[PDB]
Amino acid sequence: TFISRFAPDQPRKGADILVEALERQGVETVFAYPGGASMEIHQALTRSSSIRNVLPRHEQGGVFAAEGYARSSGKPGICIATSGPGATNLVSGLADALLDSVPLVAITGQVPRRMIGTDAFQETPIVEVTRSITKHNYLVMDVEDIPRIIEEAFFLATSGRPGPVLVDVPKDIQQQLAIPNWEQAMRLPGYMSRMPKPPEDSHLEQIVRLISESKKPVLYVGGGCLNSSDELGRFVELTGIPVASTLMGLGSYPCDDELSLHMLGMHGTVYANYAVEHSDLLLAFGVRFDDRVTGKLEAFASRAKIVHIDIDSAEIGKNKTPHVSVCGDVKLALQGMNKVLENRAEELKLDFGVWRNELNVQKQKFPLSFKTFGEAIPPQYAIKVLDELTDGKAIISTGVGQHQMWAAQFYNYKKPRQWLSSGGLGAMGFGLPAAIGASVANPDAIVVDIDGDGSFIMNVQELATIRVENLPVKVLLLNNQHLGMVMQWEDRFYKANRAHTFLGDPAQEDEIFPNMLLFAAACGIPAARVTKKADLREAIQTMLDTPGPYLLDVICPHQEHVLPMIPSGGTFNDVITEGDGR
Amino acid sequence: TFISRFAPDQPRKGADILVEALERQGVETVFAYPGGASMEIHQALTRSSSIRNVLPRHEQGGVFAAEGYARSSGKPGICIATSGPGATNLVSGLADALLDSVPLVAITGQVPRRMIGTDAFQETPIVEVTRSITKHNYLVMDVEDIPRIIEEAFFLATSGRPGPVLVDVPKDIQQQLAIPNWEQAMRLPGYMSRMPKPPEDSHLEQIVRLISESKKPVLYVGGGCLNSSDELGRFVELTGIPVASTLMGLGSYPCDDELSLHMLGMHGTVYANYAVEHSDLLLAFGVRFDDRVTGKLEAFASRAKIVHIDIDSAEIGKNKTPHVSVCGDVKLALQGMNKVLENRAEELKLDFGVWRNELNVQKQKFPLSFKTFGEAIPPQYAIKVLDELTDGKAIISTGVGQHQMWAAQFYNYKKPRQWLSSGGLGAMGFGLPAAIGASVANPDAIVVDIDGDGSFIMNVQELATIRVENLPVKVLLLNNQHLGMVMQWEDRFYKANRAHTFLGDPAQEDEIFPNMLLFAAACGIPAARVTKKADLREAIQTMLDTPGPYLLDVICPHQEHVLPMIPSGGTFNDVITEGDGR
Amino acid sequence: KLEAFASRAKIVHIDIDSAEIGKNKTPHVSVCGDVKLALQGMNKVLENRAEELKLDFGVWRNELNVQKQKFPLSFKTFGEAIPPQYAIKVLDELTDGKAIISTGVGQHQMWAAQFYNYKKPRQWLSSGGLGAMGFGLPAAIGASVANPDAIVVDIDGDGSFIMNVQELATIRVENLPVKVLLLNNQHLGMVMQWEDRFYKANRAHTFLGDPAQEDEIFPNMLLFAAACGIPAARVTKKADLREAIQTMLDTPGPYLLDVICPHQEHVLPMIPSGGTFNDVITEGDGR
Ligand SMILES: Cc1cc2nc3c(=O)[nH]c(=O)nc-3n(C[C@H](O)[C@H](O)[C@H](O)COP(=O)(O)OP(=O)(O)OC[C@H]3O[C@@H](n4cnc5c(N)ncnc54)[C@H](O)[C@@H]3O)c2cc1C
Ligand SMILES: Cc1cc2nc3c(=O)[nH]c(=O)nc-3n(C[C@H](O)[C@H](O)[C@H](O)COP(=O)(O)OP(=O)(O)OC[C@H]3O[C@@H](n4cnc5c(N)ncnc54)[C@H](O)[C@@H]3O)c2cc1C
Ligand SMILES: Cc1ncc(C[n+]2c([C@@](C)(O)OO)sc(CCOP(=O)(O)OP(=O)(O)O)c2C)c(N)n1
Ligand SMILES: Cc1ncc(C[n+]2c([C@@](C)(O)OO)sc(CCOP(=O)(O)OP(=O)(O)O)c2C)c(N)n1
Ligand SMILES: Cc1ncc(C[n+]2c([C@@](C)(O)OO)sc(CCOP(=O)(O)OP(=O)(O)O)c2C)c(N)n1
Ligand SMILES: COc1cc(C)nc(NC(=O)NS(=O)(=O)c2ccccc2OCCCF)n1
Ligand SMILES: COc1cc(C)nc(NC(=O)NS(=O)(=O)c2ccccc2OCCCF)n1
Ligand SMILES: [Mg+2]
Ligand SMILES: [Mg+2]
Ligand SMILES: [Mg+2]
Repeated sequence: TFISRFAPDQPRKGADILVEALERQGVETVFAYPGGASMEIHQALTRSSSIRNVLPRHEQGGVFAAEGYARSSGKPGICIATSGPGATNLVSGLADALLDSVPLVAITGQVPRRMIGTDAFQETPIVEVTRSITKHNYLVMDVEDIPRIIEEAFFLATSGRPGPVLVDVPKDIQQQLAIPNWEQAMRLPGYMSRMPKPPEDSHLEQIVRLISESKKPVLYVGGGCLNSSDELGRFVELTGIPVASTLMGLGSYPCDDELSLHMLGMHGTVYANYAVEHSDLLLAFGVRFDDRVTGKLEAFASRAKIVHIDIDSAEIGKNKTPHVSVCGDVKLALQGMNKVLENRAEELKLDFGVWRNELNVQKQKFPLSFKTFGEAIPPQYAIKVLDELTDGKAIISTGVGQHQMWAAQFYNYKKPRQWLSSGGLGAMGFGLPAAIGASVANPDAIVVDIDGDGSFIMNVQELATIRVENLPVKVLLLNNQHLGMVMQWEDRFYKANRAHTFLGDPAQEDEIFPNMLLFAAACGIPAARVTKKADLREAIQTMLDTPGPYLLDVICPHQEHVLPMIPSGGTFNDVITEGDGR
Repeated sequence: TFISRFAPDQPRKGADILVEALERQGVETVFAYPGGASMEIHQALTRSSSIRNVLPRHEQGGVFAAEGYARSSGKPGICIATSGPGATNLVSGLADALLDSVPLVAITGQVPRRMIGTDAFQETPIVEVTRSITKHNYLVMDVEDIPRIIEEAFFLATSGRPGPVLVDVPKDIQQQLAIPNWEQAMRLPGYMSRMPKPPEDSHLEQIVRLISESKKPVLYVGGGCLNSSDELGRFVELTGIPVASTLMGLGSYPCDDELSLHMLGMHGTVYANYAVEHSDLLLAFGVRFDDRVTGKLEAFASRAKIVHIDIDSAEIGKNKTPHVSVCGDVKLALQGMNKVLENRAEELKLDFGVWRNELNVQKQKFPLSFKTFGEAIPPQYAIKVLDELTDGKAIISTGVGQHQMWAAQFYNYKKPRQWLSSGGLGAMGFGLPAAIGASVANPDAIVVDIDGDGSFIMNVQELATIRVENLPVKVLLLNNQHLGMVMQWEDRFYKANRAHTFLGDPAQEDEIFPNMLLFAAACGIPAARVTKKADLREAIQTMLDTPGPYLLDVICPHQEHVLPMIPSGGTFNDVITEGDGR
Repeated sequence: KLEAFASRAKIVHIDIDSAEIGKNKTPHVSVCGDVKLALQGMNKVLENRAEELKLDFGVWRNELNVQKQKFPLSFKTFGEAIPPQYAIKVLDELTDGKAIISTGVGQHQMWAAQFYNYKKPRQWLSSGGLGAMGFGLPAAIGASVANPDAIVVDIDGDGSFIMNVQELATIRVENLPVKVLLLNNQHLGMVMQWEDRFYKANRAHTFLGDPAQEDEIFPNMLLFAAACGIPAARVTKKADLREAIQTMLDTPGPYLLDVICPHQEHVLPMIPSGGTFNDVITEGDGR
């Protein structure tokens, strides 16, 4: 039972109604950078004893932090920005959150209402700009709507298919006095009317049926199962079906597990893509048949009965047509199928050990492999050591590129919400701020940003934030002086012709440039470099043992190539398994 | 007569047609950060001998660089980005360019056409997102349209009221072979049909008439006169009317000149706002009656016959209703009025010396003034010294906040395109990248980014770009450890209650944090700090004399307040002239 | 052509919508506000400074009254055929210029503009910007309900009239005294006129009658009126016109008068689209 800081009949500013609306939602943390159009909100925040502001150094930093907070916790992330350039600096964060179905509530100051449309100081039509890159947005036109709109935005951000919701609040509404009414009903008739119902046993039994009739089943698991870790585990033991996961699903099913095919898709393991190529039953739980995963669709699971369980009806049959479909919460579907399974255990007598054996042969012929050249540090090996020394218990955020694939391939996520990575938009500069949010959400966790030198520098300014907020963020910076992923494609398809993919200084072409250690020094963050594979393990141990934030600059030969690789739009028969830039 | 690198009958990739389309436009410089959806364009660029790519470290860096290039030269600035997060990182740049009427051509890679709408890898509907923050945009749907669309985008970006135009190019169009047709006509019937005609002498004579009938005339000059420096100078000598300028007009009329009222508006000089308050004839040339400038509109030039000459009919009578109006190029209007004036010189016998005297009394009672406390460096003084030691010849870019007002107030711009500053959006992080573009456009100029510590850090990563491109950018970093402008408003209107406006480290509350010198060191840029006013002049001299880029960290007491200040929406009678945060 | 329009005038534009000011022609002076106030203010100044001004434009007014005399609006009368212009003029005469006039769109609309003398505003109800056919009959229905004691006449054309002919049911049932002066030429006349001037009188679907019985008035608008119990009559001879219209006016309740007219008439004068004054057509028709 909530206790306000205002008399139930005492008028207060709209800014204060808005902060209390946040408190009544359970918010403890927001990422807010102040500006003229949001100064009132920032004053109202200083008056809240229960909400902490982490002030970033760039609003993109702020929104990416709110994403990290969300992805690492299952709570919504909250960023606040001023109008104009404040608001426009959130846009990559919003698009990112929408594509990965991450729950986010973005609040932006706006010019006073009478000023809207007039090309006023620091005005941009942010509700127009973001309409196609948010799940929903709002322009508050009256202080009386603040309670109801905040409640609707949280409800839309976190229910159904989660995603970002943006609320534009004009400065004059922030200043208007009023007495909030917290009993207002929500105005979401259609949306609520279309929320999926719990699954019918009609559909659930038909699936358990198809399982027993099948000889080569594969689970195809994605971001939609991140709240189903236990149900999915139970489901796997009652059926012993092997588990392939998407980039977003990592850690739903434990990475180090005998039944685990690891990740599928363009950079999936040879065995996981094999399982799908030759399966007869494909259990697509919480996935969206993305082109990174399917390649040529006609070729994808070309001879499988496809069971698609998704909470968003628009996803069902959108790229691949399922045989069976179930529009609902995969967590419920698993709970129902698990009852049927355990009960009808005997009549079913489920044993796929013979299919599991065909795959463990591929798993043995074609494991993920890396070369070690001289004393040069292999990035794959560095991640593997980080896994070893953290006992697979760290929260890992990443940038985008080769280092991201390696952090996917060579770290064993045990639980969901350990892996924080931009999958759909693929936004560089995500790693450092996302670690900031994950740390604040998980103050006792090991938090490591496995970053690349291009991605890392894009939001390097957030090192100030880490230092000032005294967050124990570790940065494992895999440094190859290149935009490596674009470099790799230059190698395969453009005859290694380099078009602006080198990040160092051509004049001193053999010096590590820039010197990330000095970036850390500028913000008072202990840091070290390491070049010889011999020194790697003690280097990483040092990073882990040194209390507080820490940057480790890990130098790596740039000619590495993420493998395997099915070229864009290809089939399994096109999978590249060998080669690099040498 | 252009020479292609391809036979006139030889098919080439769409990417190559696009680069040649740029060459045929005169482009020599582009700011492009490569990604998957634009790799083809980057390969095509490496094949051009006449186009240089400055690779930034963040696409916001790239677009702000293209703005700097444009604003410092009068040529269009060209940035290129990949799809998805590349494109969304341009958005603040586009909005900025649109609000300041800066000519810009932004090219973004897009997913292949067949993929559009499918939530494909790194897809965002950028044409939707940017429609309201660009002058116009395009989604190329066929390689045959590349010549015509590039020609239309440059023509729209640079003609009329200049602004940003964005061209989205799907990856498959970049790869398609074709034979360009460079003779295609442009499809802009309506736009071309509505281009203003040259001014009629009917309207021009009526204005010169109103001048002779008037006793207290004021010129009100803005960004629209940046190509009219000579005509406007001539016009001022034939009439001796005093000249007030907006933030965007600085340097149209020379800052150090007896007839110069300097800048008007919310932080305008007391005398310039006085001239307007009490004028009877207001010559509004190339301005848009912005709220920063007018305050309460009914009070603005409340007793003046208002003559508004603007090239955009939508601006005329949009906030203040003119008596006379002229929709056309102010440069022509000046050339016409100058003929009438010089001819009818005798019959007119124009002498405003008595009004000019009333103003030179205000100019003497209420000049811009700053205090000097002990040995603490006053920011105003540092800018004045920079002016002295550069002889008013530097190109000055800035961030946003107090330091921006000071760079406006205490530097004497002699010509237009010396002052590069975000006026309408007011986007922090603009200064460093804008200096990068201005330097590349003006390789023999002194280029100085007068920046604040909040703004500077937002795009600190572009120091890598400065170093690698061996650009002689000087950074005069005015450091007060605060978001000073929001701090100032906290002081006046919120009882100095600080809500997240302190940028240093609360734990070591008296150390300069971060240490910008180490940011410079990381990128191999010579740097120094300075704290004592005694050392300032030799410090700045050093920065200027040291070849190549250079950062000077100038420490400043934070309690300074930009003055004078007419509070938002006020009248002249409300002008604050005294006070700070002490 | 805008460049040609008032090419040598100081233009004063008083409009209540700022978006209209300088949108197609650039004024010298502008005033964004209610023209009613602007007139009240200028009228005070005028009456006060009457003497110092000594305003006399009689010499310009004379230059124009010469044009007004050389080039008045004119129509031919062929035999006993009813000229539409004349029928409207008679309606004006017999109503004393006091009727509320709604119209359809086309030639008949221009004639109702040219040959009726509106004395006050809100007497003339006509679709000007969209130019929507079928507007006349329903618009008269609304005007009648708003002005139950007024003479209400829908000066309509046979194409426009039929488009919303169903509203005759409404007139009858609501017992509205709507009079219909239907100028009938069996053609989409305005498109016909343009066919004549610019397409060599080649007819593309502008004939509204029955090609099989090519000389019978088709349809028979009198029966449309009969279906809804509205008294109606036709008239073909100019001799019978004045008594016909008088009958329509004197018969209480709604009434339809079908006025047959030679179709070769042309609304004049005409400045062709996008032209200047120097291009004004003043003579000619479809004969
Ligand atoms: C450089 C790079 C390379 C990449 N290559 C690969 C690759 O080789 N393999 C790969 O897998 N990815 C790859 N991607 C990532 C990729 O583009 C997509 O982000 C990923 O494939 C999609 O993950 P997903 O299918 O799990 O769907 P998500 O984006 O995780 O969406 C979850 C789905 O589940 C649904 N859902 C959500 N909640 C529930 C619920 N409670 N119940 C039921 N359904 C729910 C949503 O409606 C949606 O359909 C790569 C990314 C990058 C940057
Ligand atoms: C912190 C801060 C404080 C500020 N305070 C002030 C202040 O005190 N004073 C101030 O002046 N600004 C101030 N501003 C800047 C402000 O918000 C606007 O950017 C500025 O007032 C508008 O400049 P402008 O009127 O010249 O119009 P611009 O944005 O420069 O537009 C130019 C105008 O001229 C027209 N035009 C362009 N080319 C031509 C041509 N060839 N012929 C004719 N017309 C043409 C365009 O159609 C447009 O109407 C401040 C900004 C910030 C960030
Ligand atoms: C904001 C932004 N701009 C450009 C991008 C386009 N991409 C990529 C891709 C995969 O999306 O292909 O397009 S990955 C990549 C290069 C990675 O830089 P690194 O981290 O230092 O090196 P690493 O060795 O790969 O680990 C670029 C330039 C992007 N996604 N985001
Ligand atoms: C991307 C962005 N985010 C927030 C902004 C809102 N504003 C400002 C304003 C004037 O627009 O009022 O809103 S100015 C300002 C603080 C200036 O930081 P400094 O340069 O280090 O210090 P200085 O001492 O003022 O020189 C902020 C936070 C902005 N415009 N852009
Ligand atoms: C819904 C609709 N459809 C077609 C139209 C296009 N126009 C016209 C115009 C002037 O807009 O030129 O386009 S006028 C006209 C023909 C008039 O038919 P009439 O009333 O019986 O004959 P009258 O002898 O001209 O009085 C047509 C077909 C229109 N405006 N509205
Ligand atoms: C230098 O200018 C500053 C600086 C600071 C710190 N704050 C303010 N505040 C206001 O201008 N408030 S405003 O009156 O409501 C207003 C009036 C008109 C258009 C937009 C408005 O608000 C949004 C503007 C940014 F806030 N202005
Ligand atoms: C890791 O994935 C990478 C990495 C790199 C460097 N490049 C590519 N290129 C393609 O995917 N080209 S694509 O086939 O036309 C394509 C297919 C589907 C959706 C979008 C597509 O393009 C835009 C994607 C980004 F480019 N993919
Ligand atoms: Mg790298
Ligand atoms: Mg500062
Ligand atoms: Mg007709």
